[PDB]
Amino acid sequence: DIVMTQSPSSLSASLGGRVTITCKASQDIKKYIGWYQHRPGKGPRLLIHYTSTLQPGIPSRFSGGGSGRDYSFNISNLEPEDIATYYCLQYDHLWTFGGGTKLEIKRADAAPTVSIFPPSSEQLTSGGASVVCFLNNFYPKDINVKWKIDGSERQNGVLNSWTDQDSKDSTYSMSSTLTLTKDEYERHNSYTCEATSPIVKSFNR
Amino acid sequence: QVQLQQSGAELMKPGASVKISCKSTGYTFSSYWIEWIKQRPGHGLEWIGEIFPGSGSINYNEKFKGKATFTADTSSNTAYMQLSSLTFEDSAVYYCARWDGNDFHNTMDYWGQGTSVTVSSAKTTPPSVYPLAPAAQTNSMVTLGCLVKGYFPEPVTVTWNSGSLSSGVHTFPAVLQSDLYTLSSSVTVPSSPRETVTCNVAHPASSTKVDK
Amino acid sequence: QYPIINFTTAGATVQSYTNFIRAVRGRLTTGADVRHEIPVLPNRVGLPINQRFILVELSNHAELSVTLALDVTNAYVVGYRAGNSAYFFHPDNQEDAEAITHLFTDVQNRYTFAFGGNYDRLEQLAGNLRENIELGNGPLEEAISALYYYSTGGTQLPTLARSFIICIQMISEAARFQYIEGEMRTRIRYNRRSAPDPSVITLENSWGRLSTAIQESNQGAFASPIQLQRRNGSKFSVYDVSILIPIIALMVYRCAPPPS
Amino acid sequence: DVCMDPEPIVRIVGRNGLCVDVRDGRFHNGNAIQLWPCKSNTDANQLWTLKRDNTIRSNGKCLTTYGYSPGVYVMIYDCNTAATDATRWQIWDNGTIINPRSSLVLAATSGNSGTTLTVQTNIYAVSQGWLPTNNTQPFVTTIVGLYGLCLQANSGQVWIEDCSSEKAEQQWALYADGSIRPQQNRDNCLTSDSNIRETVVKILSCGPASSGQRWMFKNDGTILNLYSGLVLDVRASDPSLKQIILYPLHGDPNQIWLPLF
Repeated sequence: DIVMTQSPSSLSASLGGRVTITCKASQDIKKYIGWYQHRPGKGPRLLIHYTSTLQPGIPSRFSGGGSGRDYSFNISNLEPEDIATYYCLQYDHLWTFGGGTKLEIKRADAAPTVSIFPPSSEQLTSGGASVVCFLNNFYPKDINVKWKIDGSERQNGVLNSWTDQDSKDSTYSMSSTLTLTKDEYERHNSYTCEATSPIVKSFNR
Repeated sequence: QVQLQQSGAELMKPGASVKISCKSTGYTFSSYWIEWIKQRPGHGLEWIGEIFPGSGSINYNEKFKGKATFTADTSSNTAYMQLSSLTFEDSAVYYCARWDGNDFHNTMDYWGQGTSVTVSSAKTTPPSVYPLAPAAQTNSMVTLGCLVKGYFPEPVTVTWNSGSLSSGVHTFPAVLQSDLYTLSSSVTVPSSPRETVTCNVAHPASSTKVDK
Repeated sequence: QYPIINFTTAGATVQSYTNFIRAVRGRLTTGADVRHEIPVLPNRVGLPINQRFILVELSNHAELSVTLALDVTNAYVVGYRAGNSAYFFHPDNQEDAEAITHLFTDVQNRYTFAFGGNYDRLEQLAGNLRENIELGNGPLEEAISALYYYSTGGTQLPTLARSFIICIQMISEAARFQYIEGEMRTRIRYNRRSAPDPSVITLENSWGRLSTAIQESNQGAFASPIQLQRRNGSKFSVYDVSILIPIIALMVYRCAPPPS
Repeated sequence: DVCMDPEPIVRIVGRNGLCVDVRDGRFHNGNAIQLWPCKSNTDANQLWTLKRDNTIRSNGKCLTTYGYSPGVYVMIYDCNTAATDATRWQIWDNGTIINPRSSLVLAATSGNSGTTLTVQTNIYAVSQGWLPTNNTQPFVTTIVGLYGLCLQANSGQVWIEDCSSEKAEQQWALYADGSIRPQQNRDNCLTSDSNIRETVVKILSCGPASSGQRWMFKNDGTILNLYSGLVLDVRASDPSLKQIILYPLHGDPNQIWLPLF
C-alpha cells in the first residue's frame, strides 16, 4: 500500500557531471530503500541497499542518502555506459518500485549519416515494395524525416523506429520505411528521403 | 556466478494460461526467495509476488491474487509463475529476482533476462526477409541492410555472418501494425570487402532461419 | 661567324661549369619546341647552315686552347680545331659531309678521320670502355692537351679517342641530360675524378630511344618501355615521361606536334 | 614527319601506390572503379588501354564519370551508351586526369583499399595524382641538392646532410600520386602547409593526402608543389639551419635538386 513517488521521470546531463534522483515515500520506510539500474535487454542491476550502503562491485561515484520518507540518489562523474532507467524500491513492508527515471547523456551535436535502399527484386515478386532510409549516429534524438516521390511529399504508409541511446558514443539512430504496393511503386520514378539545410540521399530508377 | 535463466518469449491467446520458468545455476535454490516483477512498456516495474522454495511461503500483491500462482521445483532449481485468464493488459515483460531474506536489510539481488509475454489472437506468421543492396556510397566504408517485414510474434534475432562483426550493426526496434511486426537492420563494413556479407534472421516462434 | 661558348678548367668551380652547360643549351635550341616540358633540338630538314653548328672553346691551364664543333640537330661533336689544323669524324652520309665543308674555314689543312663519332668505334680505338675511363675536371684538362698536341703528332691515338670520349660526355651528354650535368657537377665539387656509373652509360645509350618515346607518347605514356640502370646497374623499366623530366634536358627532333 | 600517338595497355597507379581497378572484376554498366593493390598478372580490371579518342578503356568498356559535378563517382560503362564527353579524359604531365566538360579530376578521396573513385575540384592534391605505368613499386632514390648534399629526414624534420649512401635516411620513395615518401616509413609524406613563403617543410603522415604533400620534379631541376606554385628551397642557402622552406621560383642553386637513381 506504500506509494513511492520517484521524481523526475527523465534526466539529461553531460559526461563528468552529477545527477540526483529523488524518491518520496508515503510513509516512513525506515531507510529500507534500494536503487537499481535497468538497461534495455539486460536485467536490472542492484546498486545500493539500505539507503546508502553501496553494492560490492559498483564504482564509488554512485551514492544514496535519506531518512524517514525522503531519499536521494547521486551519480557523479557520468560515463557513457551509465545510460539506463533507474528505480527506487522500498522494502520496509513488502515491496514498491518507483516510477523510474530514464537517463540521457548529453554529447556534442552530430548530424546523421543518411542511407537509402531500393526495394529488393525478391520483395517485388511478393507484390510489395518498401524503400528504406537510415539515419545513424546523430544527436539530439529530435529529427524529422521527409519522404519524397517525384518531389511530392508522401505521409501515409510510413513507419518510424528509434533506437535507444548508444552507451559508448552517446548517439541515436533511426530507420524510416515507406510501404507502397508494387504497381504504385513503378507508377513513379525518383525516390528521396530528406532528414531535418536537410540532408538528402537518393537513388534513381 | 549467479544466473537466473528465464523461459523464452511466450505467445498465448486471450483467456489461456501461461507458465514462466526461472532456473537458478549459481546458489542453493532452497535457501533464497524468488521475486516476480512485471514490466509494461509504460508502467515501470510492478511487484507480483514472492515464493520461498524449501517452504511453501507465498506473498501476493493482492492485485494478482486471482491471476498469478507461484510454484517451485527444488529437484530442478526452477521457480514457476502461472498467469491465468490472460487479458490484453497482461502483455508485458516479466522478471524473476533473487531475494536473500536471511536479514531484512537485503533487497532483490540478481535478475533474470526477462520473459516477454504477448497476449493476442493473432496467428504466428514467418517473416519475409529481404536484402537491402546498395557504387555511389563513400564515407570510407559501405553500409548494407536487411529487412524483416511481416512477422508475428516477437522477437527475431538478426545477426550478420553468424555473429561477426557487430562494430557495426544497428538493429532497430520492431513496429507493430496491429498485429504485424516489421524491423530493419543495417551493418557498416570497410570499403574493401565486397569479402562476403549476408544477414541471419531467426524467428524461433515460426521456426524459420532465412539466410539471404 | 658561328656562335662560341667558352669554358676553362683552370679555376673550374661548380657555378662556372653550370653556366657553361646552360649556355651551351641556350645556343643549341630556341626553346620554342617543348614537348612534355622537355626542350627539343631543331629539325635537320630545313636548317640553313648559318644555324647548323655551334662552337665550344676549351682552354685549360697552361695556355692550351682547343675548339670543338657541335651539330645543332643532335648536340654531338663533329670535329675540333687546334690552331691551324682541323679534324672531323667520318660523316655517315653525303649531305652532312657538305655541312662539314663550312666548318673551320681559317685552317690550312682539313683532315677527316676514317672512323665515326659513335662510342663503339671510339672505345675500340681508346682501348677502354666508358666504364673504365674517368671523368671530371682533371680528365677534361688532360683531354684538351691531347687534342691540341695531336696536330704535331705528340699524342697517341688511344689517348686521342679517350679524350674524345671525355669531351663528348662532359659537354654533349651533359647538355642533353641535366642528370649527367649534375654528375659532372658532383665531380667538380670535392675535386674527384670518377668513371661513369651504369646509370650514366645506359642513359647515353638511350637518348635516341628516349626522344622517340617522349615525342611519340600518348599524353606522356610510352608505347613500349625503356630499360634503364641505377648506380648498381640493377635496371628498371620506364613507362612514362614523368620521371624523365628532371633527367632529360634536350631531345633530338623526331616529329612535329599534331595540331591540338 | 607527324607524330602518331599509340594506344598502350597500361595500369594507372595513384594514391598510396594503389592501382585504378574495376571493383570485383564485374563489367556491367554502373559498377564503380576503386583503389586496389596492383596485381602482377593479366587481369583486365587493372589494365587500361589509353585510346586515341581520349578514352581510357578496360576490357572494352570505358572509364566514365557518373556526372559533371563534385563529387560523383567514376564507373565502368559502355562507350556507346554513356555520354560521349562523360567518357573523355586528359592525362596531364603532372599526374592529373581531368574530364574536359566537368573540368573535374579523377580523385581518391580516401586512402584505404577499395575506395571508390570520384571526380573533384582540381586542387592538385595527392588524392588527385595519378601515373600511367606498369611499375607496381615507386622509384627509390636519394635526392641531392645544394652543395651536393642529400635530402634526409628523421621521423619529423627534413634537411640536407652529407651524402653518405649508407644512411637510408636519405632514401626516398617517389610514389605515383606525386608524394615524396621516405623509404623508412612509407606512411609518411613530404608535407607542406598554408602555401606561405618560408614555411619549413616537415614529415607528416599521408592520411589527408592533401595539396602540399604532392610534388612534381621539373625540367629546370626544381621540386614544385603544384597547388601553391612554390618550390623546395634551402633557407638562405645555409644547410646548417636544418630548414627546407617553400619559396617561390628563382632557379638559384638552393632550389636545384637531382634524384640520383
